Amino acid sequence: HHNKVRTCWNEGRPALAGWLQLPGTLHAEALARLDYDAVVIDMQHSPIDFGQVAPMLIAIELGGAEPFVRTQVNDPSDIMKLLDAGAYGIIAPMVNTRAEAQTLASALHYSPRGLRSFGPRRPSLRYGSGYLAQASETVVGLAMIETREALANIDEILSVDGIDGVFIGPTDLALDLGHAPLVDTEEAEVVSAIAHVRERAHAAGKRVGIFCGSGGFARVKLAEGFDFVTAAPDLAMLSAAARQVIADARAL
Amino acid sequence: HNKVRTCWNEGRPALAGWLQLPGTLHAEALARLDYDAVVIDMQHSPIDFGQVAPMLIAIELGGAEPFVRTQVNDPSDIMKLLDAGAYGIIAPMVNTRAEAQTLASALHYSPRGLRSFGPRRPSLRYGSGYLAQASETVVGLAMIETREALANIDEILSVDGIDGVFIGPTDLALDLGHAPLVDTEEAEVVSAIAHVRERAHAAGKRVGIFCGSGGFARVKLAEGFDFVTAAPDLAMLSAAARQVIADARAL
Ligand SMILES: [Br-]
Ligand SMILES: [K+]
Ligand SMILES: [K+]
Ligand SMILES: [K+]
Ligand SMILES: [Mn+2]
Ligand SMILES: [Mn+2]
Ligand SMILES: [Mn+2]
Repeated sequence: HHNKVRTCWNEGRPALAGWLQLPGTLHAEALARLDYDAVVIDMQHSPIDFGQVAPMLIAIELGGAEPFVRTQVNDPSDIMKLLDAGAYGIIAPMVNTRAEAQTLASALHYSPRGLRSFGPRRPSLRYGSGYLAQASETVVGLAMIETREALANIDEILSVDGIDGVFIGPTDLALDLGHAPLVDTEEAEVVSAIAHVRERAHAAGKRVGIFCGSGGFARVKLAEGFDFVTAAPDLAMLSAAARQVIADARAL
Repeated sequence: HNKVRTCWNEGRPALAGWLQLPGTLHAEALARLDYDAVVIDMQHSPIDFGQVAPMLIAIELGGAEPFVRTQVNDPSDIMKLLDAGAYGIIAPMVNTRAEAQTLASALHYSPRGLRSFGPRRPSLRYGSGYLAQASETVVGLAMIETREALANIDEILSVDGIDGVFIGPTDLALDLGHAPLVDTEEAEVVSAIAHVRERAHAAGKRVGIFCGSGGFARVKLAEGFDFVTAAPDLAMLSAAARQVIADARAL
């Protein structure tokens, strides 16, 4: 009866999360059983719809990691249905202003703190009778920062009480800032932008996460003091594994 | 043409992928790599018929030959998969001549076999001239994974209508009384594997093998295996994730 990422935080440690773009329950469970604190299901840059995400949330919870979802859009009703289906973390794209951050916050809390609609099918089963007492704590919410405008409005975004923090998408930020969308970009303007966001978030007493294409990049970000680090998409890890298997098999 | 049969016709073996995770995106992604075929496992996986059908499309688009390892050597199940554009069949637990003939039956139209005619997806690939070339378009391998199959290898290899045999080394090791470890070094198992290969080659038939690693597969290819699989998606993904976590946590 605790959110595994909040459990990390409450002991002053970061969380490490997986990242799924392939639908299905078997790899979800299997990866959740690894040394991940959470597994994010990507519903934006994937073919995963609601019908496919629902059983995946169950698998992840059984494997023993906190089920997260990066949604397709910052839409309150979408987020509500996922929370009611047992998503216990939400990463919302394209949060560029304070109003949009407030929109995210509105979906995560019941009245009076937000406007979340009441019908917690799966959380009521996990947390039982004492759910509603602690409902806000059970969920982690992060606003994605991935545009020049978000960067400009970082302080007003972090002013919003009902979100835990922000989540950096480095590749989308590189592309928005006029650069190539490299995996794990180290383009200097982007490195500076990210460093800045991390500072402002910590200064405001908020959490800061970041998407990572690799183990090596995650290690750096963890060393830099990021609170929530994802590494690495299941599809990318599998393709690179298969390429290496083939190279080894066809070698002289 | 069937890409695996093309390999064989040009004197070279085939390397194949191996899928136990349902879905089309990784099926297409892995098919675009330097695999000649990708096998969809329908036995030791949650992949049902509804899930396999779009995956065969995805593999074909990516440009490998879609193969299936069926749940069972059942003719009507195989016929429905061929009709859905499985162009390779690996049937488990083929232990006798009789069972190998049952496999053959499913792969060829009368008078050579008793395949029912209704080739939804192959007729789209091959057009109106499909029937005259249908047998060629499909590859059929009988699995050798028991002591019984080992004993009856020559009688199994005698059957017209199958291209050869596919060794299931973990099941074979288990049935021989050893641990079901992939890419095993256990001497009795290694010897049985070499024996089946020798018998198949002497009978002018093809031999495949399931591999857990590229390093093992390189050896199998060097030994003359016609059809080498390496390595299951779930196994590879799991090892990749474990290494990423170790690298991130500086373990
Ligand atoms: Br394996
Ligand atoms: K659906
Ligand atoms: K875990
Ligand atoms: K290919
Ligand atoms: Mn984006
Ligand atoms: Mn087997
Ligand atoms: Mn078996």
